[PDB]
Amino acid sequence: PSISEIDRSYLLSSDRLTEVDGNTLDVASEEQVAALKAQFENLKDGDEVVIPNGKYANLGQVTITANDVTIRAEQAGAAWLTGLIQFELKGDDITLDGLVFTEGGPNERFGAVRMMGNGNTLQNSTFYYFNHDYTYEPDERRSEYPKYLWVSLWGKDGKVINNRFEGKQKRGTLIGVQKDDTPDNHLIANNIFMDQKPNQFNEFDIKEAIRYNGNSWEAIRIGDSKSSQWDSSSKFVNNLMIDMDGERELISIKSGDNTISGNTIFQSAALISLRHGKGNTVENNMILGNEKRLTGGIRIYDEDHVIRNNYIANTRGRDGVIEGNADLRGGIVINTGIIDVANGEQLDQSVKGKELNKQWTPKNITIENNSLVDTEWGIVYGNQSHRVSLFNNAEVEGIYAGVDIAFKHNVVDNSQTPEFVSVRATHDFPLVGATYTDETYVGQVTDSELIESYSVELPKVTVENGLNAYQGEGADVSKLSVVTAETAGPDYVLENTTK
Repeated sequence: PSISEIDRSYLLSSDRLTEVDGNTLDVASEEQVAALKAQFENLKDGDEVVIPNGKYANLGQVTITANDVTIRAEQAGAAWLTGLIQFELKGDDITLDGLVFTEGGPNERFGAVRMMGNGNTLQNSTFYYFNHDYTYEPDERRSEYPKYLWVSLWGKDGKVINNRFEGKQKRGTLIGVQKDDTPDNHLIANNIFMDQKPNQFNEFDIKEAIRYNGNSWEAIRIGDSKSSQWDSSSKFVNNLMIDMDGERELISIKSGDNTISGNTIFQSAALISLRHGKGNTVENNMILGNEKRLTGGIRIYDEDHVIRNNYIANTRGRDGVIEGNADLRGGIVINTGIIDVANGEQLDQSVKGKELNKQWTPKNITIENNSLVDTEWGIVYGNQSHRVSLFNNAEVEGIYAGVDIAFKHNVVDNSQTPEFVSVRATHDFPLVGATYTDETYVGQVTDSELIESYSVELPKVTVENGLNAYQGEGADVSKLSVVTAETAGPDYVLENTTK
């Protein structure tokens, strides 16, 4: 298909995929489940457990202390682990391969797979609507629903590769990186993520609790506010994401030196979010909104990031549905923050109101060689108000615009619908120290007098592999390719699943 014609059937198609029919699998008896669990916890270093085709309910807490072990399905996709389970991987160099988690839920809130050792790997595995069997009630303190993860990484050199993460529809990030003060060097690559979405269980009906119950539905969170001033050096690369609509943050980066690159993000009403931490790079992504409401590209806080050679097309919408969370959408959004970074101010846990979980005004951001095509809101200069916290609805006083934002060789092409806003500048929050080199903006530009110069004539346009290529400007199409099931996700698809 051409870009506009892409659909999930196309993205999910590959001749390499085997079909596994769950209705051919026998249900293991309680004695068989117990015997399998003993195999797991009795492993010697270097051994392997091959799980016979079948469905194994309620394995519960499975602690692997052995090093250099593999737990794999006899046939990939044909060992279905249902009811409550958590693999707590404590040894090093443990690989889980070919497993299915469905019709059940995590035995503990940090996931079905707690990757605690070093060199741990989760590969060729499928989660299918693993939202069940755990208590899920608004708490007494503030009617907050519990956050459950599917996978967490707590060690070093983790790999989460060639999996399928489908249908996360209760609160909590899908993959969480729980890090310390040194780099982690995790690789989250070549996975398929589909159909994460919130408010399937009326959670938003408790109106007073919506700003926090509507948060923590990310596909991945890399770090956290406390650890955000350290490098993770992790990679979220070459993934395929389809209808990932959890919350304003699709990928929430909360640490430094990360790479969020080469992903295809299709019809996902959620943004790449540089939320805390410095020096992250977002490059060569294909963000295909396909005219879906509240799609968008990248939102930016904090310092030293590089946003380069992304292709962001057919995105729609500006204002998220939940107020008070600075949920301002577009192709590339330069957020306001609450600190005077132009005068060297930092977030600092010691300073009341400017703690590490607050909003670090962006500074020293390079935004270069991006192509934004038919984006209803293209490059958006922020004007958000910020509240004290997700729990305290008072408005913060003292709001600051991005500083030292360098724009070079971007193309924002709204030639098709020039009433769309290619660049949303605003006198309410003028960027400080912004620079413009060979920018091309076609379509509406608000408060345009704030921008030193730009061209309104497109360079020669050609189409290469269905992408628009702009002569000498914008995203180099030779660095771009659509990720499909040809390389992403496991080597099988499942039949006779149940949500």
